Amino acid sequence: VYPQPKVLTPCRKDVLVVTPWLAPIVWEGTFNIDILNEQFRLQNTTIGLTVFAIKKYVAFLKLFLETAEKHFMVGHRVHYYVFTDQPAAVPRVTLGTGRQLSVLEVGQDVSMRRMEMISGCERRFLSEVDYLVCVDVDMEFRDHVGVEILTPLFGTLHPSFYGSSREAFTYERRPQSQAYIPKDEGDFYYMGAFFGGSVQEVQRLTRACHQAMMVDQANGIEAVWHDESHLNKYLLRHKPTKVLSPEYLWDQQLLGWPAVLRKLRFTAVPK
Amino acid sequence: VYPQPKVLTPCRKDVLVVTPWLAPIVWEGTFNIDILNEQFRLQNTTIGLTVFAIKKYVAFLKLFLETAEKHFMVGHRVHYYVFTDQPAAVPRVTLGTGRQLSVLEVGQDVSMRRMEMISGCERRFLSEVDYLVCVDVDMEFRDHVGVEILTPLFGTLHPSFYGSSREAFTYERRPQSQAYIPKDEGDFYYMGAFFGGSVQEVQRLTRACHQAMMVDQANGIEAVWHDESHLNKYLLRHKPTKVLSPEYLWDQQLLGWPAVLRKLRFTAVPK
Ligand SMILES: O=c1ccn([C@@H]2O[C@H](COP(=O)(O)OP(=O)(O)O)[C@@H](O)[C@H]2O)c(=O)[nH]1
Ligand SMILES: O=c1ccn([C@@H]2O[C@H](COP(=O)(O)OP(=O)(O)O)[C@@H](O)[C@H]2O)c(=O)[nH]1
Ligand SMILES: OC[C@H]1O[C@@H](O)[C@H](O)[C@@H](O)[C@H]1O
Ligand SMILES: OC[C@H]1O[C@@H](O)[C@H](O)[C@@H](O)[C@H]1O
Ligand SMILES: [Mn+2]
Ligand SMILES: [Mn+2]
Repeated sequence: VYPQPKVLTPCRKDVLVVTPWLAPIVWEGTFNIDILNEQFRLQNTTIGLTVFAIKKYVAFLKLFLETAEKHFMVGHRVHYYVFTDQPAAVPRVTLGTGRQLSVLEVGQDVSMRRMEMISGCERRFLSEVDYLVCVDVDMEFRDHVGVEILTPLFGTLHPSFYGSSREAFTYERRPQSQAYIPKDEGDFYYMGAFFGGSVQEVQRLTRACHQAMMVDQANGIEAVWHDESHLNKYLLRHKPTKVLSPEYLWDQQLLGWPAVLRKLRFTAVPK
Repeated sequence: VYPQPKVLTPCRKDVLVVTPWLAPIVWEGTFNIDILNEQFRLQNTTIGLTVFAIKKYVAFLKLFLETAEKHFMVGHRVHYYVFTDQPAAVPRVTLGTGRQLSVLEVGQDVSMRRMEMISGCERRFLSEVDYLVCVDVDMEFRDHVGVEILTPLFGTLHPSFYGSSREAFTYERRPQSQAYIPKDEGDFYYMGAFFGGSVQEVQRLTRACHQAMMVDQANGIEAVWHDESHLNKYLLRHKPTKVLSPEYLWDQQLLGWPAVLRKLRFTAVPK
């Protein structure tokens, strides 16, 4: 038994909860997590979480993993993939049942080469997980981040730009660049710090983005916000099937806690 | 170029536009059809439309097909499947390009055996269409019914019950019946006159419903609203990925034209 949804009473009247191509925009009050959890557990869903911790960024892993254990996909199977140049620096964090961590040793370019890196690993991710979630490491989970986000392809609204008009969006504006988006085009401005989807869709996106960055390199141009520019051009042409609200990528220090955010789920750590 | 969606201005504030399991509820103002049409045309989508016209109900086919040609999936590939006991009575209606009609000659039970009938035809539908849409024939299209409805599995809100509480829903209430739903369970009350989805999901539903009706027959009980009872129990246990609003199944004679319905798309013909 759960509350009956009533078609003439919306739960959120303050925010857009569906995109114009009928992809849910994920806000607190839009979902009944008990239903979603059942649906995903019936498929024995496994969620992969990829995070890069190169050089000094290994310092962010303890809090990132500790808070993931508290809030990320709790109850579901989780496989953390930690890409690092320092395998011995990965903290040994105690994990809940059904949860595992692998350390993958790896060699503008650090942020940029993630797309490349997410796409060798190609067959390993396909056999091991159902979905892949790709996040920044300099973050902490503060509240529930669960199977509501899962879908073939998702992006996340950039917290600086969700109330803005498209002309303000910092898309790549040089036609020279594979990331180019004209001033009168564009749905949203997505942040590169949180995207994902099915393994197939994430491999497609990361391959596409990597292919497009190489083309730009071979043309002597670097998109303005780098991987995030290409991510935005990809998601314009291949629209995500869910969009996460800024509950899922916030910075309380810079932006506070507005009323429209009922929960602050995944937030920046000061650096 | 199209209007930018703005996350802090919802287009519909009056109605629920997403279910609690994050399936869009399809209302005018929720979708940009230009985006959707492009997405579906890139896949060369073919939509099958099944309709039964047995005995006197052949009289409803001319208006049904004529108005489908005006409003149903215009621009997309369409294959009408007309199940009838009178093949010579099917009117010869002129069709738009990319649209074809097949006549399938067939033998409470007429409405009920549709599930059976939709599921022989099994391999024929799989090769011929991407989606199947299953409707009543005693209807007319009055406005756009297009690719916004398409998804793996959909049902449609019954126009008598979209403002009601679940205790009022005329679900099967006898535990004896495969269609049984307890008084404190249930999301919506779906009408049997308009459902569909991918061919795989529709074959699964129709097979399930047929299997459940047989079990009831072998137990001496007939669910209260017959196929619609079983459809409602199926959709409770296997939640649809889109829900159509009552714009998609209405009766102006009985129910008028309320403000909450911006368009009346598919309506009952007086009989
Ligand atoms: O020296 C570095 C710089 C970046 N990163 C990774 O690349 C991500 C994006 O960079 P950063 O968080 O610095 O970008 P910002 O959020 O400030 O724009 C980081 O979270 C890390 O996962 C890293 O591991 N080592
Ligand atoms: O003699 C009949 C009775 C029913 N039907 C089909 O079964 C559907 C459902 O029946 P009906 O429309 O009578 O049900 P209602 O909408 O009144 O409940 C009809 O649209 C027809 O497609 C038919 O073809 N011949
Ligand atoms: O491109 C706009 C920029 O927004 C900043 O607020 C953010 O720190 C950058 O990483 C980039 O996303
Ligand atoms: O079960 C409730 C009933 O609602 C009636 O209004 C409709 O005519 C019936 O076909 C059935 O759907
Ligand atoms: Mn960061
Ligand atoms: Mn009817």
